[PDB]
Amino acid sequence: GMSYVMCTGSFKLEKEVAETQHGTVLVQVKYEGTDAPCKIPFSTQDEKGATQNGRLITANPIVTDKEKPVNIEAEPPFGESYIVVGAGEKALKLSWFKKGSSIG
Repeated sequence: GMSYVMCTGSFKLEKEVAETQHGTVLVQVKYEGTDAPCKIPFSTQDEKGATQNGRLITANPIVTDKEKPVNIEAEPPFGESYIVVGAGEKALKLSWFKKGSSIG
């Protein structure tokens, strides 16, 4: 076990966001900062911004080597959201829309 900072640099989207069979998205990011190894900040934010719910499925997303892209799986909220990877301005913000509602 070890003690890491939250990544402070920029993330780029490495390829198109993919959508799984079960209401989640697969996002592959490339880190451009200089503090690896580091923990990837992750939040979901509002169609106007705000602190909207949602779920990070990936256990503990980490940049181990900045040259290696990282896969992250997330469950966005229903309706319009941003899936945000990184901290601050220059956070990677991914627009998303999820139709419907929970079943059952």
